[PDB]
Amino acid sequence: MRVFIDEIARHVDQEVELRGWLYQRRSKGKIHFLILRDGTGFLQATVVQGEVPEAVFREADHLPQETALRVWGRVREDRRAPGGFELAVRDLQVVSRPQGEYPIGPKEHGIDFLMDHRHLWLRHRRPFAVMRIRDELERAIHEFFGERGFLRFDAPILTPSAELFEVELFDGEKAYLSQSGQLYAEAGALAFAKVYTFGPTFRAERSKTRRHLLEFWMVEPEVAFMTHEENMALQEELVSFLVARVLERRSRELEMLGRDPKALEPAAEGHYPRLTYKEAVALVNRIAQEDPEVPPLPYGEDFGAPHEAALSRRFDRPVFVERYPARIKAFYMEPDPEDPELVLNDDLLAPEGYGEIIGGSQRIHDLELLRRKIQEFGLPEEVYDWYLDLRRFGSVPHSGFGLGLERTVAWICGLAHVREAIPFPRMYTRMRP
Amino acid sequence: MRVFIDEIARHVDQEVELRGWLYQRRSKGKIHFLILRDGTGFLQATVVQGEVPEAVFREADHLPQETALRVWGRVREDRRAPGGFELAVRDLQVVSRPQGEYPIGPKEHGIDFLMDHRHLWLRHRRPFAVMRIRDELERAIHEFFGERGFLRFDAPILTPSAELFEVELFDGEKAYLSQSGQLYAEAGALAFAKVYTFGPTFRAERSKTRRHLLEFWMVEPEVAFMTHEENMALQEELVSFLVARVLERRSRELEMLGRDPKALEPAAEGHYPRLTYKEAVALVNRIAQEDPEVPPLPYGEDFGAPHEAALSRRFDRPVFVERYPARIKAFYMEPDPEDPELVLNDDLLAPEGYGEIIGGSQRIHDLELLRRKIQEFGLPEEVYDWYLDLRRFGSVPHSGFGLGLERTVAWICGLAHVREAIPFPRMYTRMRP
Ligand SMILES: Nc1ncnc2c1ncn2[C@@H]1O[C@H](COP(=O)(O)OP(=O)(O)OP(=O)(O)O)[C@@H](O)[C@H]1O
Ligand SMILES: Nc1ncnc2c1ncn2[C@@H]1O[C@H](COP(=O)(O)OP(=O)(O)OP(=O)(O)O)[C@@H](O)[C@H]1O
Ligand SMILES: [Mg+2]
Ligand SMILES: [Mg+2]
Ligand SMILES: [Mg+2]
Ligand SMILES: [Mg+2]
Ligand SMILES: [Mg+2]
Ligand SMILES: [Mg+2]
Repeated sequence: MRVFIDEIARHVDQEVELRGWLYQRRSKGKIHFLILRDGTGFLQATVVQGEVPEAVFREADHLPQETALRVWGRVREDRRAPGGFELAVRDLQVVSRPQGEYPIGPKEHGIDFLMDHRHLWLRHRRPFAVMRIRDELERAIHEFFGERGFLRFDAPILTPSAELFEVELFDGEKAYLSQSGQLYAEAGALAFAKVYTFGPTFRAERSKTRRHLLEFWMVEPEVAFMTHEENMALQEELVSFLVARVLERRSRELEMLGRDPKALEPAAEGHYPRLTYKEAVALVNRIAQEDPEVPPLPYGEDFGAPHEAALSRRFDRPVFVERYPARIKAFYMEPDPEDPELVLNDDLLAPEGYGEIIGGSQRIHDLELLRRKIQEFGLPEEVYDWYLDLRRFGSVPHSGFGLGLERTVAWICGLAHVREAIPFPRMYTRMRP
Repeated sequence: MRVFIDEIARHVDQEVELRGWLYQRRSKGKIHFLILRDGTGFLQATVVQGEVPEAVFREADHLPQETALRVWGRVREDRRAPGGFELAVRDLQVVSRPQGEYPIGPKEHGIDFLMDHRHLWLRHRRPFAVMRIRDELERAIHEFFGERGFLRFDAPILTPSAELFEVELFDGEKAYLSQSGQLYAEAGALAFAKVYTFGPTFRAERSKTRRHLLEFWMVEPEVAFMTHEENMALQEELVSFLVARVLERRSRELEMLGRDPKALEPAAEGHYPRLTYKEAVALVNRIAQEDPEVPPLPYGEDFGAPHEAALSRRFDRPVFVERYPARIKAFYMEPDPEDPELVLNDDLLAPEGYGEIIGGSQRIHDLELLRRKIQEFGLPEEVYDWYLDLRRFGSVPHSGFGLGLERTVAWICGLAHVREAIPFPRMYTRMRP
């Protein structure tokens, strides 16, 4: 029967067919050591002279990289093979040979070259591991919220009015690409108690930093009656579950990426530290004095990326920063009962310098307060009228957050740039392939 | 403990708290019959005079629609209540009262009014059922492909070049909203054997028909080494599994929509009929003679919606139509070995007049043939060069399809328009809220 390398350990000492591509070849006299990939993994396949037909052994002697082929053989249990298993080849059929030199040969390639050839580079071991860890998280997120009784609520991408990317529609009229679905999620929250969006979002960010895409995916849970304290608990619950799931089921992928499991274990176990904005600023300024490279943060200013980086390295797991000043936050955020100047909001910083992976807050449930803050921020009340209906009719305290998938993937996989954490990234100077 | 109506049957004869909104009130002398919604369902809650405080019984006597409230009480097991359970109220706390008349009152509303107030209308029973059946399918799709060992492969939305919606990027440069991710999925297929995208797609369709959105979601599986015959089998496997899952777990939702389960049962059981384009055209022309309202289809012309509608009503479950003429299909489709004029492609038509829910084909794996067809269709070879790399390096026969989520939801829920099958639809004359 045809099998995948994924489940090769099941079919020990058994006749199997593999369908895939030649990744690596090493012909030593009267034996070929192939490395096959079938899209589910990488496996050693030996073609010994005598055990195969001579016509087979000739093709295998001059068989280039990314040769599509079908392979028949018995699965041995070799201790000194990758993964602890190999295939003893009995017959081989070539399906396709490369037209030209395969661009991603056995050389050091620059990131630009690799990203230009991303459609091929995805076939290789490191991207392979990343996209599998990405898949694991996408499934895990669904299971997580599914069992909690949350309802997936796809927010719209095309948004009527309002930097943002604008879309030319019909007869001159224009729409904009969603930067966040939270406003719609709030409608869904009052409709279905506990919801979450899970679609793409688009920010026209001129940055070319290691944590910004023009196009990325954001999981945005929103729950009715849920408070700021509960918001952070749910955030902790999600991120710790996700990291645990990767450690449990994608340890082989982590190893391929050279990622130390012990870096992630604490994140999986929860008990995330909690700072206030005030305490966090103090700690940053304390670090800033110790290390001149870490810049200081004047109280009232927002956290730049180097502030978050330095702050996150002081802990072994994600850290919450809560209760920022109202003046540097969004209009919809509920103010702190004790301190009018603060808002009940939180960011979760991943460790090892990765910084913000989640951003959330409690939302205003009072009609006149929200109405008052709309004008204070100098926003047109017309465009947020449907948003105000959520305060006019059946208003309740509610909270939510947005989890960046690419950020979380980058952190968990230990990547240098978020672009590597999505099949085909879209940045300022990168729109291809 | 606080509970949801979702799981009310678990907490029989037990003290529970509910948090939600008042949907319906009926005050008959010395007893109030409330219908509560908490976002997970609808439950009867009785407020009898004597069993509650007098101050409570006063508020309940004049308590409008969409009053946010908290309710304490014991869950009785009343045979003559909705769902077979109710709540005997012991205490009640008002959280919020509507500012103004609730727009969606107990009147017949036009679809335009309802869609204008979609952010509120989602709270109501019929949309509630639709979005839950939508959620079920989104989870089910993930489970389906997850257990088959497929890898979710998010294709890009922003696409570099070439009716599409164009996006203004930076400094004059422009991109386009993806109409399909299949080209990228094919890259993922050769990278990961078996993949599927599950993101939004955008078509600038000037139609205002019951089955067209400007923005909708498409599940696009793609598998390496998979043939046209296997493609249809997988399509059958998916759609029959999804319909079965809805019958199994969302029968209560179907009942709320007034959807006859017996309409769907055959679709869940598989054994889908398979017509050729030729046979399908014959059958349409046979119907066309019988019924003057059904238009005829000259061989060679593409299927219009009324053709598909009439064809689909002649079967009790989805029907495959395969092997259309090459001249009216896309360049990437693999030609039929037997008949050069035909291509190995298929559409799956849902019954009851719903028509196409899936569209797929086998793909060309020969470099020169694909190169030849690119120029025949008059397409720039420059922009499809990365696509051609998939034929240059490690080419294999491969197939895939695209399943429209909103179409499938509309069919299963028995809706008159696809706009009702997505939280916030986007059509020609509909971009709000
Ligand atoms: N351009 C982007 N690329 C990738 N992920 C992003 C991007 N912008 C935001 N995110 C992710 O989405 C989450 C929620 O978005 P939010 O609006 O809170 O971010 P933000 O504060 O604007 O992020 P930053 O300040 O880092 O740009 C963030 O915590 C982050 O993980
Ligand atoms: N505008 C749309 N809104 C919602 N679903 C759509 C839309 N266009 C296509 N789909 C869905 O996506 C699937 C794959 O798209 P495909 O390009 O094959 O369809 P199509 O030929 O454009 O269909 P039609 O002729 O009905 O518009 C279809 O089978 C359908 O279920
Ligand atoms: Mg930002
Ligand atoms: Mg920030
Ligand atoms: Mg933030
Ligand atoms: Mg179309
Ligand atoms: Mg069609
Ligand atoms: Mg089609």
